Amino acid sequence: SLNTEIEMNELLEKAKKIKCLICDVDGVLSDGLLHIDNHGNELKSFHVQDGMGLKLLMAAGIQVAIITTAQNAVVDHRMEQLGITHYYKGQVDKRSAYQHLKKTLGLNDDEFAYIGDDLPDLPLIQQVGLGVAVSNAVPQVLEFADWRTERTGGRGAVRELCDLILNAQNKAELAITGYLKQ
Amino acid sequence: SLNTEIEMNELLEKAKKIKCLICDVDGVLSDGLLHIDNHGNELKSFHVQDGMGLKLLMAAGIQVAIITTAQNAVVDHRMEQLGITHYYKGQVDKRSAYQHLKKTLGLNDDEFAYIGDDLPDLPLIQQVGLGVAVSNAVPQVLEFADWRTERTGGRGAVRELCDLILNAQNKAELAITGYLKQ
Amino acid sequence: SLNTEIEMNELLEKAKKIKCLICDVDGVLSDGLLHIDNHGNELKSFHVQDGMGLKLLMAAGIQVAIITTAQNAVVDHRMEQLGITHYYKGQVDKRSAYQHLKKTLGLNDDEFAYIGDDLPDLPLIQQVGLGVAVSNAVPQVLEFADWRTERTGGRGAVRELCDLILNAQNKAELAITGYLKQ
Amino acid sequence: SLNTEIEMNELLEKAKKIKCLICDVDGVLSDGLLHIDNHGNELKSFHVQDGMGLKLLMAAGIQVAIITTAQNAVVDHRMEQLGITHYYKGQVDKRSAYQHLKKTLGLNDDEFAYIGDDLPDLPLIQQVGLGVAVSNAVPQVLEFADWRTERTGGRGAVRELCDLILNAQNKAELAITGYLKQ
Ligand SMILES: [Ca+2]
Ligand SMILES: [Ca+2]
Ligand SMILES: [Ca+2]
Ligand SMILES: [Ca+2]
Ligand SMILES: [Ca+2]
Ligand SMILES: [Ca+2]
Ligand SMILES: [Ca+2]
Ligand SMILES: [Ca+2]
Repeated sequence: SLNTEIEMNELLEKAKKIKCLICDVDGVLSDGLLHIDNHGNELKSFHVQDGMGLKLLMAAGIQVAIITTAQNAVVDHRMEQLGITHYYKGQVDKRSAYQHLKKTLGLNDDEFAYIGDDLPDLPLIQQVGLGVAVSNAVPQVLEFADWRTERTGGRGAVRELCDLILNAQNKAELAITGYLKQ
Repeated sequence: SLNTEIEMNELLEKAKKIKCLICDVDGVLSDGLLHIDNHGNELKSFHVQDGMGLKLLMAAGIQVAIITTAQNAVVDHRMEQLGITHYYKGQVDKRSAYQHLKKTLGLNDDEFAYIGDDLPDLPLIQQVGLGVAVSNAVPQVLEFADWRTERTGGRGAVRELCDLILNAQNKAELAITGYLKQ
Repeated sequence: SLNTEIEMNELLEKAKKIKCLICDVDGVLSDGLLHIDNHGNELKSFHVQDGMGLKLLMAAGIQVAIITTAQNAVVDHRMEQLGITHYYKGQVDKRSAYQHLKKTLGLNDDEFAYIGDDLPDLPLIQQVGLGVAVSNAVPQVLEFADWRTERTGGRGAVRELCDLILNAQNKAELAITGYLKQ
Repeated sequence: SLNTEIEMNELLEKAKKIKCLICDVDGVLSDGLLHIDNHGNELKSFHVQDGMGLKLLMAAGIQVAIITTAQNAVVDHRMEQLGITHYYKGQVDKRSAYQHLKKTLGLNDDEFAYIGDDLPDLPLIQQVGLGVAVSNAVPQVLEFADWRTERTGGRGAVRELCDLILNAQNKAELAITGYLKQ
């Protein structure tokens, strides 16, 4: 209809500006599960299509960052795997890490996207240019985000956002070409 | 309709009284799976939104307790992570642990909520003020509970109950504010 | 309708005779997944409601057995957890293990139930009194079984069969009572 | 309708020619998840029905190969379990491995099937006789494949392709017979 075209255009205009995507970890890059053993070892589960999404953004000159409440070494191992250097762990209130990232990169609020699932993500989701909820996000986060993914956290929701941004900016071909050559 | 309004109000009136939520572990705080390796190590998988749910109740002055048949050290590690001190392990029949918790806290039956999935939860679900079934509960538990969650165990069902209670008591803002300041 | 009543009765008459349930492991007591690490350690994931199902059958005097192609020690650890002594590992063709179990127990073919998901289960599913497919079974197994569960393997499908058998035989109350007293 | 019959026949004619199935690993033989622990150990999860699918192809004289970007030892352990000798790891661009496999086997492009989920699979999916997308594949891969499975990667999608090929070639009975005799 007329309304879905308008809304689709307004979303595309937000995504056209994006120079950095920020992700939360648990519930967004993961399914939300914390796997714990009898000895207290911990694991999380990440999805390969999301890891490819982040690598495609970076191949296209779009920066990637993480801001998480998680503190464990699983996060460090995953960030190292993906070559993500801008990341912040143990952040219970996330506003201060966002402001630090903003200073580091020199970007306007509207040049960030942020994808979240729970209440501590809410102020970042409302502040940035493109605030995104995974489909399994808590009710307030689904309510107040600019957009929500079809897929759930850890199942390709972050890839869906990566592809939206690349497509909006006509960088999808650049990204895969650049990725495949490294 | 008239009937859904009445029922919604009756549920809210139960939730308004709640001073302690009691959870079962396997099938409720987890998906129900027991992951076992070749050496007999075991793991369970918990969900971060449920862990946040429990922390929000506690930030709002609502106590949390666990009563489980599980005996393994996974449970202890998770309870320590969440700062939950009232918990009972290896309880095959759960009535005696409930009565002990009741004595410890000094609460009326109707000031407890209990969220369960299987037959040993049934007498507790029927006795407390707000007896809750996860959506994947066995048929009798779904039948006799006061309410059932939309979500399944380990996927945010306990968070859905936490949010119902906080919302009923107008403590949702208090809870997130209090959480974010620690 | 008339037809669903007939079929429901014919299924109940099969279940009334059952003196032993036989389960396959991978895909039936599990989701089907084999979790493998970098060092070749392996895990499988079992569901607590299915473990309770098997314990309820045994509390009601119904025997339980496993016949599996799996050979790894995960299976032994799980059987020990559940107190299941009649079980057969590494059986690629399963007919010979079934005949051995039949000799051991002294039962007629029609006093066995068998729940399976893949082609090597087919001859057992067709031979026993109550041959059952998990809902995620391969197409031929769904086709030729007497009945299929609503739930998938490792998610409570075996419990659904346990409850059908107990209900048919009016042993559900006996079973939970007997379980809760040990 | 007339159109679904034509398309079903055209798909069957592709599958009749197949002398080798090539699979990707992560997202195709797995759910896509990478499970990572605090020490950097990694696991993936494979599905037993897919492992049986591959063994049935091989019992019927159809070769199996893997081409993956994954480099970790999980892959080697799984290939050894399944007796798959033709496989290629760490391939970021996959075209060169395909050409090497083609030389090794002496087959025409149209005698290969390939099942994929992400952009680096696309040129192989378009080149081979039967290019297949798992149902959870990224949008371009779903778009350009000859066929897509109903099931998702790691949940029996590869088995669904194995069964299509065996059925098209009237080798399903040969395959199970041959499997069950080893
Ligand atoms: Ca989160
Ligand atoms: Ca906004
Ligand atoms: Ca339970
Ligand atoms: Ca009640
Ligand atoms: Ca099986
Ligand atoms: Ca039969
Ligand atoms: Ca892949
Ligand atoms: Ca093609």
